[PDB]
Amino acid sequence: FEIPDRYKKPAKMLHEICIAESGASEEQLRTCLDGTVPTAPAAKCYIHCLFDKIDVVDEATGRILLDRLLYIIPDDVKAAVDHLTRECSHIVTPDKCETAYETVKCYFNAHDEVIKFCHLLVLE
Ligand SMILES: CC(C)c1ccc(/N=N/c2ccc(O)cc2)cc1
Repeated sequence: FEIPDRYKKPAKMLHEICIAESGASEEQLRTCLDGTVPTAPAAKCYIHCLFDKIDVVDEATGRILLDRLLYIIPDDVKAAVDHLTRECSHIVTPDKCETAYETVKCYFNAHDEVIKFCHLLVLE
């Protein structure tokens, strides 16, 4: 329901590093506030960067392994993670930015308590 305030600082840092790396503008990313995953190429590569920085990208295929966080996390995220990994961890495309885009698109439709991450990264 509300992401602990302690995740804000690293997410803001993650957001700034990934904007610089992908070349995505804040204007492009803001579309997630309406519950729609941004479709711009730089915005798709921003999503890939986020997952790459938290080391959840299968370094070889581009596959998102949201299960990996279950080791680096102190709170009740198991049921929320296990559902997203059940519904969305099959997504693989020849483009890492496209795989990251399609996976988040699946996350948003699946168990979207949870555009709250768009709020976490994009505006607070
Ligand atoms: C498109 C951008 C701005 C974006 C939108 C939502 C995001 N959500 N990241 C999550 C990662 C793991 C979870 O269990 C839940 C959410 C990440 C990036």
